[PDB]
Amino acid sequence: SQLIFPKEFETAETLLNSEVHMLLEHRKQQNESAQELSEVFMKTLNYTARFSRFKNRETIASVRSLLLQKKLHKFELACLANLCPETAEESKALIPSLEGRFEDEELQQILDDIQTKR
Amino acid sequence: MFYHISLEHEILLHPRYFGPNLLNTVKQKLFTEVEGTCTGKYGFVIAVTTIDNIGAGVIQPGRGFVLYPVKYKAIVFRPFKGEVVDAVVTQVNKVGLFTEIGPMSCFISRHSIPSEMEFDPNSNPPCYKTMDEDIVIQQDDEIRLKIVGTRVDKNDIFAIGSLMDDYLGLV
Amino acid sequence: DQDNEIRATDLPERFQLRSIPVKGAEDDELEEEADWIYRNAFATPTISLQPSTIQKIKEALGFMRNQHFEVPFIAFYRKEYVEPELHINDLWRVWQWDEKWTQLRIRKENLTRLFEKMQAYQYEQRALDTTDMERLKDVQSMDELKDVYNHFLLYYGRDIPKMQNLKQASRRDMYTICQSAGLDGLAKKFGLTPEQFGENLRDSYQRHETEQFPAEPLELAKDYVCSQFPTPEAVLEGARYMVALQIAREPLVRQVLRQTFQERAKLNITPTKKGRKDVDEAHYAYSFKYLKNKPVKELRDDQFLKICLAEDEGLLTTDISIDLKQTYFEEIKQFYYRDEFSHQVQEWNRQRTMAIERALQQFLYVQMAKELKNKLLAEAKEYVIKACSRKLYNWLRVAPYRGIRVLGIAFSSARDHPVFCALVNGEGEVTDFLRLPHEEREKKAQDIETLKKFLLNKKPHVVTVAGENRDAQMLIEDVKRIVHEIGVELVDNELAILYMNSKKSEAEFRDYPPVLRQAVSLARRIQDPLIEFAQVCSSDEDILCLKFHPLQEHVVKEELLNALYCEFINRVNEVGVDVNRAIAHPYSQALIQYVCGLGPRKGTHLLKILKQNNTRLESRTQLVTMCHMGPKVFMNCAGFLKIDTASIEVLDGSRVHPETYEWARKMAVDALPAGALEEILENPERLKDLDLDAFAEELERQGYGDKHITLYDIRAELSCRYKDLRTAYRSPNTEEIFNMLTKETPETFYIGKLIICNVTGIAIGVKTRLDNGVTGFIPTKFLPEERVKVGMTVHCRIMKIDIEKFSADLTCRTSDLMD
Repeated sequence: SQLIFPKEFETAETLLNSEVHMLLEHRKQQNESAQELSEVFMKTLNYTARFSRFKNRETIASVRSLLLQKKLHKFELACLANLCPETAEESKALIPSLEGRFEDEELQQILDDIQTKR
Repeated sequence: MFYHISLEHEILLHPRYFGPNLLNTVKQKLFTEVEGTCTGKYGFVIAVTTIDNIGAGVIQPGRGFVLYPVKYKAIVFRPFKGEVVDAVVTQVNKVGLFTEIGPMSCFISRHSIPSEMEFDPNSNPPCYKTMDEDIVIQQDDEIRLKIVGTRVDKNDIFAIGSLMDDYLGLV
Repeated sequence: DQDNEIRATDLPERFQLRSIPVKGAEDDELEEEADWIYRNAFATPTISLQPSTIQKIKEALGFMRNQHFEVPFIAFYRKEYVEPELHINDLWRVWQWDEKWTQLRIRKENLTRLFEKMQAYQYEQRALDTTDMERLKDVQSMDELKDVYNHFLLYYGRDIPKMQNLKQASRRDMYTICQSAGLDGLAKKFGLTPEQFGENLRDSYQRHETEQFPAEPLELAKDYVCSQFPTPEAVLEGARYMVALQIAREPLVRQVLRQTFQERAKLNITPTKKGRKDVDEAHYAYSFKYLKNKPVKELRDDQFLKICLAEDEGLLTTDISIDLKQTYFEEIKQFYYRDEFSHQVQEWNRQRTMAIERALQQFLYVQMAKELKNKLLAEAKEYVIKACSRKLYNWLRVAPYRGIRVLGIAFSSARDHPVFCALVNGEGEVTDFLRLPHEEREKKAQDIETLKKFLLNKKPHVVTVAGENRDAQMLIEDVKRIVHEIGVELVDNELAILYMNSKKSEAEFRDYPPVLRQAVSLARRIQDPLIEFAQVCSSDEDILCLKFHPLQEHVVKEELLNALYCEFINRVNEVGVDVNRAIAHPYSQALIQYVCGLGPRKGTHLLKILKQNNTRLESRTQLVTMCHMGPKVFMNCAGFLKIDTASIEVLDGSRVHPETYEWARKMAVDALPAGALEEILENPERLKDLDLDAFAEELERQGYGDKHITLYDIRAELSCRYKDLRTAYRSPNTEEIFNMLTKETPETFYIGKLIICNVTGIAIGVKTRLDNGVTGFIPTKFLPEERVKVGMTVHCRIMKIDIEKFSADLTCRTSDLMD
């Protein structure tokens, strides 16, 4: 959460719950073109098809691009962009590790940006 | 949460597959016997995105098997405690809620869910509800919750959640 | 503990373990039930192949809710108020829908309180007219109560400080974003409101006319662009999204499309790649592995349970849609359309016709198909539970055979383990037992001989053989001619196997070996079927471990417990239970929990209080005072609660309620009380002395009710006290005999079935045995020792079968591998 609890995940880039969805269905179309998949893969594919707010390679790529410009924690880069808060205060209430870091006007601006990409 | 990490595994390949498609057999066995396994140090693994390289394969002395060390970039789901996640509740009980954060099974106690919520049995989606039915948590509701306890059982991971905070309700 | 409270209070026991507490009604609600219940049950046709009664449901709910009569006490002793139409099972159906009606009001009462607190918030400041209160009052189904609730949550769901007068955890739909950007007006300035489109649909013509706005959509779109929404095409998308969603959560729109899915909805199935291989002829998914344009009304009894069962494992992917594969969108796009050929009308009709289709494709087609799937599945789950109830009905609708001493032959496969048998008393307890351990064929003649020597000592009135293999078919003759030197019956052992593994029997029979404990129950089953089932199937795991259907694991378990426990409570009260027998014999202790009024608690309590007295039931009045049990529960229990009269009112051993004892004496006084105790007991001396009609208008005057066919009972009760109406014990036809031994059924005696087989010996054509043990004759027309050998297993399809000869003819020919 606020501190990273284990020691290995830091040098491991985090994926959005829509980028996961697009590359998992890429694995799907890879599979039926040529064994059958696990319950964990299919159940995760369903779960990330529920909460997939972006549907186009350009849109996910753009959201990645903006969040790379905005200089924030790599854990928080996806924990907002696949959660999509509306108010800055809800982003602060859900994330105890982003309070005291950012000013609220540009917060609402970039939240409007990620909502604009949808 | 949904990480894209690099981790390593070892393939004990049997001498039947020492033909032209040896490396393909190494890849196929990696995809087979790691995908879906829940290593509690590294959470669940969803799908192996790619393989960096297949190492040098040492013949095990006296056993015939070749132990190929493979390193691979794979999707991983990890439940760090004290996290807000997008559950999908599936089974309601007197003790609380049993929900499914994806691959993962999670449990929420009756005193880790708010006191104004009380168990209403006998409704055909038996659900916890307020006194005047403000919002109801029946089967298949996208509740958000704070996972606060995480237990590893070497088969799956069972997380323990709570709704004692702001913004922890149905969506 | 509550186990004291159930024992303490004077309600019927199952009224108290009902999840909703039972409460009385006020004759208006009790009318609001019986017209709803007669609508939602008993009249609406199922979507699968499976008037004056409202007064009877009105009456029945009077006994249950107000006067607290349980279903046994209503279906036998108040038949005038319910019969002809309401059978004993329909009284069980009505009591289950009172449970569903109560949940509907309990949720509506909680939902009226929620809307009025919103009007308490809104009038303190869209329009919550009384129509929003009206449809909430006019809710008839729980499905409609969800359309209203979702409709209310769409608009006024974003109103939290109604509770202020732990925040909300805001929504995830894009609607909240667009309405934050104030695109409501551009949604409003579409040519109609969602509600008036709903009036178009249910009337199927343009009753409300679209209010065209004299502008271009794009030039109106410039007013609403923002930082949140640049690009005035994106405020077209942001507007058509609201129009679709406001159409979606509009109940008048959602109801009418629901009733289209009831009638015109098609089931198309395709298999997965994993289902293109695992599906074969033996798999249950053969009959529907591919389907196109199957209307859901063309579904048959449990077809849809299996389809969603195959979809659950991953074999099939299916969809339910209204259009064929003249679409229904084409039907209803006219209802939101201006025929005026002006250009600005055309883009407004363009935007209108592409907002209405997003409502269909994105919102309604998803939610209505899922809802229809759950409703079809709930039909198919109900058919199985009805089928699992008809089978328990048949196993209990068999009369005890003609105190009966019965010996029961039980065998397993007879190699390294012997055949056992156990004798039983005339009242159910064990008497003696024996072993029958069947060259050494000549030693079987020694075992045949000792059967007569034992039955000459104690005399069975019938011997019963546990059909466990096909080996039973000849064992029948063995003991049959032992007798030729008293009958023989082939009695199945499916609960006897359970009786073995039951820990309850091991308390009864510790030293007795397994097949001996099985051998007890068949002599107990033929002694009386009901008494054994109540004993062995006295726990949840026990009763479900029997097999009533293949699919019975896939229906709602606790529902299946109720529809099986109601069949016990049906039969036990019809039969009646003799109490003072059950204090002595523990084998009959499990019967009394199925009497109305009693149950798991008062049943154990009544027998224990008698053990405090260590006395015998002589009269039903002994129960009310000397067993101090309340007159409300006494009015349920005593009408079915036998007392042996040869142990004192003789009417205590009859199907005559204690309260109607006096009218029973006037049936005997006018046969000319204490002198009349035995008068019609000893003969039904003449049945025409009793003027049954003339008593009825006298019963209209005093007694205060139409007791017309109550008299017809008491007249027939004096004739024969507890005449058992169970069908007399027949012997199995060869169909049952074929099905008992082979452990499989005419849906697995499929003619065309590729089966495993075993050739064991040839004595003309090739003769083979199945693993079931039947004889499989390979026809000479399909026949050579070299072509088919001896000792092996070969894939074989059946062209001809029977049930009496155990012939299971094979082919071995690869030209039979199609059709």
